Amino acid sequence: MDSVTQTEGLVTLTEGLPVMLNCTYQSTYSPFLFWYVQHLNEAPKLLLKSFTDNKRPEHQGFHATLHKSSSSFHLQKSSAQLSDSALYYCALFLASSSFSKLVFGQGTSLSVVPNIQNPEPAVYQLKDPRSQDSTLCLFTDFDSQINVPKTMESGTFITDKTVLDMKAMDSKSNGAIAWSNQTSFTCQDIFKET
Amino acid sequence: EAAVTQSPRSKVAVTGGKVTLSCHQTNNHDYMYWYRQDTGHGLRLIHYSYVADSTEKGDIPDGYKASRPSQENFSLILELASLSQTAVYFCASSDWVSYEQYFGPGTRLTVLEDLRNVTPPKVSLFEPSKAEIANKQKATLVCLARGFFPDHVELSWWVNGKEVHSGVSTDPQAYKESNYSYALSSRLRVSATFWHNPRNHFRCQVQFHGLSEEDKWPEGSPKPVTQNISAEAWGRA
Amino acid sequence: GSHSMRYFFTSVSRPGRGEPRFIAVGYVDDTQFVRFDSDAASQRMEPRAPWIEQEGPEYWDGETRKVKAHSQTHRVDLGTLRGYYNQSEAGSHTVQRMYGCDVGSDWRFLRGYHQYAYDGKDYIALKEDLRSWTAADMAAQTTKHKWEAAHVAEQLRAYLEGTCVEALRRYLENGKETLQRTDAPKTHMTHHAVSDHEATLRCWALSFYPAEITLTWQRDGEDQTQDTELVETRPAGDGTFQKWAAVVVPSGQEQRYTCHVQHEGLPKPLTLRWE
Amino acid sequence: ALWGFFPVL
Amino acid sequence: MIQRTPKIQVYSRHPAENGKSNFLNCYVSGFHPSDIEVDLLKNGERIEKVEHSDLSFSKDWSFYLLYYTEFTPTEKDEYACRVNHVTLSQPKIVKWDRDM
Repeated sequence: MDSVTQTEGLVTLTEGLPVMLNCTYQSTYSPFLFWYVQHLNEAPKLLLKSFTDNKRPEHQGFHATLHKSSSSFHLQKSSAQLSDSALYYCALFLASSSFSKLVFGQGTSLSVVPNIQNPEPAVYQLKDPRSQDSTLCLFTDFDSQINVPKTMESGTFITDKTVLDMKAMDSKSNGAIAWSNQTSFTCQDIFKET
Repeated sequence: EAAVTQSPRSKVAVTGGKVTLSCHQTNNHDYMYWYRQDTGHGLRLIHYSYVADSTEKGDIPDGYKASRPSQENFSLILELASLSQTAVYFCASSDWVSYEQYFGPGTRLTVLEDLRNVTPPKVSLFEPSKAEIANKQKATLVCLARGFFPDHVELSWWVNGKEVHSGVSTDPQAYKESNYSYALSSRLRVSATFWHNPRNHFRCQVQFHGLSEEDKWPEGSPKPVTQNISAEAWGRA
Repeated sequence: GSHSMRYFFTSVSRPGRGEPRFIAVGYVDDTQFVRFDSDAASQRMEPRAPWIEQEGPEYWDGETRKVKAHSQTHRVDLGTLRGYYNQSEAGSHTVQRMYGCDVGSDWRFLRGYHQYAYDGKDYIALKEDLRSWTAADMAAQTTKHKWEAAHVAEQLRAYLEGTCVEALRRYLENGKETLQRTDAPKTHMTHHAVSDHEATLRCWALSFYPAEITLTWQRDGEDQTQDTELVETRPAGDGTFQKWAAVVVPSGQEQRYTCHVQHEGLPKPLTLRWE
Repeated sequence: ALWGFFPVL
Repeated sequence: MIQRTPKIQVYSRHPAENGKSNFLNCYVSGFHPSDIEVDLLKNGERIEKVEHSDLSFSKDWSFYLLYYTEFTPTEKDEYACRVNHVTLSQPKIVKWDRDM
C-alpha cells in the first residue's frame, strides 16, 4: 500500500512508432504522480507531473494522463526517436499524512532502434597486430529485427547489439562484437540462429 | 540552475571499512536527499534532511548514517561497509516544492572482500577488415578492454590527438567474463580514404578508477590506482 | 453531532534574541490534544489529551518531524513578509496560520480551512469551493502565484478531504468518552442593585460542553439585543465551559425580563425569569 | 495528524 | 499594525465554598499581539505555583490564554488577576468576585 508498479525490464521500440510505458499505483489518499528520466551516465531529472485538470499535464513530446479509476499513469509519445533511449521512473508523491517523499518504481529501460532501410549483413574478422594470434569477429549493418545470439560456451563472448552513427550522412549501423581464447573456431558460425 | 555535486564520483572499498560520500549544493535549498540505485529496485531513499543540523531516516536507513553540518553539505556515512552496499548513490535537493528534486551526478561504490582482485585493463586495438574496406569503403576499428576488475571505467576515442564522438558506439555496460574480470568494447567507423591516410593517427582511451593513495597495498605488484591505458595504431594503404 | 479538527500556529519574531518563537496546537472540537513549542526542552510534539496517548511511536516521530518543518517554514515566512512590506528588522511581527476540517453528524467532510494572518490582519485564505485563494493585498498575490504554480490547493484538498477527516474519526472513536459526550448547562440567575432606580440581572450558564451556547435576553417577548452584556464563553479548566449575560433593568421592573438558553445538551430551550 | 507538505509565503 | 486590549475574567472552576479546594482561573482573550504578563494574586502578593494553557487564537485572529492555580477559598482572603499588555499603560488589576 502506497506503491508503484512499472513495466518490467527492457522495452525495444523501432524509431517513429508510439511509446507506451505502464505505471499503476496504490495510494491511500488522493494520488499525485511524476515521471523521471535518466539518460545513460546522467542525473535523473523530472519529466512530467500528473497535475492537471482531469488527468493530462506534456504534445509531440512525452505526455501522460492520470486515470484514478484504474489507478493508471502510463507514459506516452506519438513517435519514438533514438534520443529517447533511456531509463524511465514512475514516482508516487506522499505528502498528505507522511512527510513529503517520492516513492519511485523500479524504472523501465527504453531502447529505441533504427529502421534500417537497406540492410547489408556481414561478418568480418579483425586482428590484434601487437598480439601474436589474437583475433576478433565483427557483425554489422544488419536489420534491427534480427536477434544476435548469446554465447553458449566458456572462453567465447558475444556482445549485445549497439547502434553507431557516422556524421557523414544517416549511416545508422547496428553492430555486435565477439571474441574468445579457444584455439581455432571461426567467425563463419558464431553469429548464427536469430 | 539548481546544480548538485557529489564526491567521490567513484570508490573502491573493503568490507568493514569506513566510507563517506559527500554532497554539495548552492541552490539555497533546505531539503536534501540520499538515494541508492540498484537493478529491479530503482531509487530507494536512505536518509533525508529538511534543515541544517538534522537528519531523518528514509525507507532504508539500516548500515547508513547521515550528517547535515550546514545548508550546503549533506554526508552519507557507512561505518562498516558490506557487500550489500555496492551500488550507485544519488544525492538530490529541492525547495518546498519537494516533488521536484534536482539530482547529483551520482557515485559508483563497490565493496569487496579483498583489494587483491582489483586490476587495471589490458587494452587491445583491432584493425579493420580488408573485406569491409573493399566492399563498402568504410573501416570499423574496434577497441577492446579486458581483464579489469571493478567496472569503474570510461571509454573515449582519439583520432589525430583530439577526442571524438561522431561515428562511435561503446557498450553501455561492461560485460562480465569471469567473477573478477570485466570487458568493454567500442567501435570507431570512418571512410576508406580516411583510414588509408599514413597521417591518420588513431587511439582508444580507457579511464580506470581504482584505489586511492590512502589504500594499503602489498609490496609485490603495482598498485591498481586510477589510471589511463591506451592502445594505438595508424592508417595504412 | 457535527465535529471539527483544527491546528493553530503562531510565530513571532524576536529581534532582542536570535530565534523566533513558534507555537503549534491541535484541537478536536473544544479539546486541545497536542502542542509544540520552539522554546520547550523536548523539541517534540507533546500530548495534551488522555486519548491521544494510545497513539504509537510512529505517530509521534511523524508529527514531530512535520511540526519542526512547519516551524522552519514559518521562521522563513517571517523573513519573506518583512521583505514584501519593506519593514525593518528591529520590530517584532506575528504570523498566524490555521487549517483544518469539519464533519457533519454523519461524520463526512463538510468544509475545510487554510488561512493566514500577518500582524492581526487577514493575509490569504482558502475559499469555500476549496480550489481558490483570497489575497487581500499585492504581497499576498505573490504568495498566491507561487502556490498556483505548485498546485497547493489540489494538494490541500487531498489532505482536507482524506487525511484530516480520517484522523478526526480516529480521534472521535478513541476519545469517545470525552469527545462524543454532551453536558447540559446548569443555569441560575443573580440580582444586583446598582442604585435606587436600576438593577443588573445576570443569567448564568455553567458546567456545559461543547462550547457552543446561546444566551439572549427578552423584554415582553422581544429580543433585547442592544443593552445585553455578554461575556466571552470561558473554560472552567476541567473540560467544561461557562457563560453569562446581563441586562440593566429599572428597579421593580425585573419580572418583565426573560433569559433564554440554547444548547445541544438541552432537550428544550430554557426560559428563566427572576423571582 | 498534521499536513506533510509545507508551502511557504 | 493592529493592537487589541485583553478582556479579563477572574473566576473559579467550581462554586466557591470556604475551606474546600477549588481552582482560581484568570482567562485573557481578544488581545493582540501575543506578548502578555499575567499574575494571580493573594492579598496583594504574587502566587508562585501558576500554570497556563498553550497559546491559541480565535477565528478573528485574536489570542486567548488560561492562567490557573489550585486554591482553597476563605472568608477573609482576597484574590486578583494582574495583567499587563502593550495596549495598557499600567498593569490592570481585576478582583475575584464569587458572588458575580
